[PDB]
Amino acid sequence: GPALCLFDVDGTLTAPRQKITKEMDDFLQKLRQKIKIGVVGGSDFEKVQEQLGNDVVEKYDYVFPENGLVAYKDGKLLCRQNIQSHLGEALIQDLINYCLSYIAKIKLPKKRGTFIEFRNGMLNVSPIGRSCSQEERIEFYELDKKENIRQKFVADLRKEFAGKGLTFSIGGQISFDVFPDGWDKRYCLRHVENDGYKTIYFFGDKTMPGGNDHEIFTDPRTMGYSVTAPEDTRRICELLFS
Amino acid sequence: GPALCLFDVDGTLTAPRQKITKEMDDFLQKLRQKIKIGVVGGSDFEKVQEQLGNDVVEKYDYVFPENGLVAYKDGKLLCRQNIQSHLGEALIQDLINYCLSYIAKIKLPKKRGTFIEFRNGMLNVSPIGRSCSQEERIEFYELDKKENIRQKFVADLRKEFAGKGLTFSIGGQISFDVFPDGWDKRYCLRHVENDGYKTIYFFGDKTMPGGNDHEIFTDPRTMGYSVTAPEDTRRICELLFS
Ligand SMILES: O=P([O-])(O)O[C@H]1O[C@H](COP(=O)(O)O)[C@@H](O)[C@H](O)[C@H]1O
Ligand SMILES: [Cl-]
Ligand SMILES: [Mg+2]
Ligand SMILES: [Mg+2]
Ligand SMILES: [Mg+2]
Ligand SMILES: [Mg+2]
Ligand code: NA
Repeated sequence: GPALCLFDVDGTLTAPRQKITKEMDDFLQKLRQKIKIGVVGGSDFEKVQEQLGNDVVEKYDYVFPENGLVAYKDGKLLCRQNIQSHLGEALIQDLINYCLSYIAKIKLPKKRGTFIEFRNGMLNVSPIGRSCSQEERIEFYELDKKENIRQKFVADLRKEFAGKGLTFSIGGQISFDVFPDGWDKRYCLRHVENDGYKTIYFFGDKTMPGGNDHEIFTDPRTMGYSVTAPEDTRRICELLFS
Repeated sequence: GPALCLFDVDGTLTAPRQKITKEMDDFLQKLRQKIKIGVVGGSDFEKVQEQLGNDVVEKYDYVFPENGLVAYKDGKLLCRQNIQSHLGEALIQDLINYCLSYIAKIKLPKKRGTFIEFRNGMLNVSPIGRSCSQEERIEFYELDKKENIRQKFVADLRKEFAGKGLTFSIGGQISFDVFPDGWDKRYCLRHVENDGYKTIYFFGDKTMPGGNDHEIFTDPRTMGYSVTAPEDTRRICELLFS
C-alpha cells in the first residue's frame, strides 16, 4: 500500500563523517514526489542539521534525531522525550547514586573525569572517565580485558535495576550505556506505525549484530535493506521505485 | 630596574562579562611602548581571546590563562604542569573517590552528569552535574542558598584532606574548585619572577579577602593596586607611568 522510506543518515545518505552531497539531496527530493521519505540517526538535531542541511525539517517528511527521541513530522515537532522524563527523577538518581558509589570502589591505575555522561537517550558510564587521554583509554581497555571491570559492574547493575525497564550494553573501550529497553533506532517506529503505511522500507549500513542499525533492520515492522555507501543507496532506490 | 604591569582581565581591563573597549585597548598599547604589559585570568585561553582579541598573544608580552597553568611569553607557550603531575595519582584518586561517594549521598531534586570535571589546574565538582540545563542550574543554586549544600561538602573535604596541600573554593552557582595550594592567580608569577624586573605591578577589581585577585594583590612579589572598573585602571596607570 502506501509506503515510507526510512534512512539511516551517516553511511547511508552520507559518506562517514561528511555532509550530504548536492546530488544525493536532489535524488531524495525527487524520490519524495514518488514516496514519503524520512531519516533516523542517533545524533542530536544540530548534527543532523550539519549532515543534511539546516532545512532538513522542510525537506524530509519525518526527521528522527536521537533515534527518534526527538521527532518531526511535516515541518513541526511531533514529539519530545528524554530519559529523565520517562524513568523519573527518583530512579534516575538511584542509578546515578549506585554508579558513583560503585566507581569509587574500583581500584584503577588512573581515574579522571566525567564518570557519568547524561545523554537524552542514555547514560554513558565510564569507570575511568571520558575525559581521559587516548593513551589512558588504551591502558584501561587492556586492564579491562584481564580483570573484566565493565562486565562485573554491568552484571551488578543488571541485578539491581533491570526490572525497571533498563538495558545495559558494554561497548567501546572505556564505557557502557544504560538506556530504557528499546531506545535504540527502533524507538522511531512508534511515530510512523500509526500513519497507515502498509510497508516501511528501511536502509542502513550497520545492519549486522552490534550495529546501530541492526535492531531496526531485524524488526518485523520494517522491510530492511542493508547498504554499503550512498551510491549503493541510490542504486537500490532506482531498482525499487523506478 | 625594568617593570611589568600584570592586569586582571574581567572587571579590570574589561567591564563585567564584556569585551574590552577599543579605547582601553588602544591605551594599553600606548603603555606597552614604555613598559612590558601582561594579563592574567582564571578563564580558558579561548575566553581570554573573546574578551581581548584573537591576537592577544601578540598584543601583550605575557598572557596567563587558567591563572597561569597555561602561559605565553612573547608569543610562545611556556613549560606546563598539570594537577595530575603535582598531586600524584593516589591523592587524585582518593579525592575523586571521596567526592564521588559523597555526591551519591546528597539528596537533591535532580542529578545529571559530569559531576567531576578534570581541568589543567583544578578539579571542578558539581553536586548536581555540570551537564545540567540552565533551568536545573538555577534550581540547584537557589536550593543551595537554603540548604547550604556546596558549603557543607567543602567543609567535610577541608577536614578529610587536611594537610594534603589542597585549597577549596566555592564559586559560581553549581560547583566548587579544588586546586593545589598556590595555584590561584599567584601561580603565574613563577614565570615573571627573577626575569629582570625590579617592580611587578598588579591591578585587580576583586582584591578583598575571598576574591580571585586577593593573594596576588597581597603576595610580596607584587605592587598591588585595587581598581573599581576599566576607567580606574586607566587613571592609576596614567598616574604611575605618565
Ligand atoms: O557557575 P559555575 O558553577 O559554572 O562556575 C564557574 O564560575 C566560577 C566563578 O564564577 P564567578 O566569578 O562569575 O562567580 C568558577 O569558580 C568555576 O570554576 C566555574 O566553573
Ligand atoms: Cl562525573
Ligand atoms: Mg550508518
Ligand atoms: Mg525487517
Ligand atoms: Mg576581575
Ligand atoms: Mg603585593
Ligand atoms: Na571553553
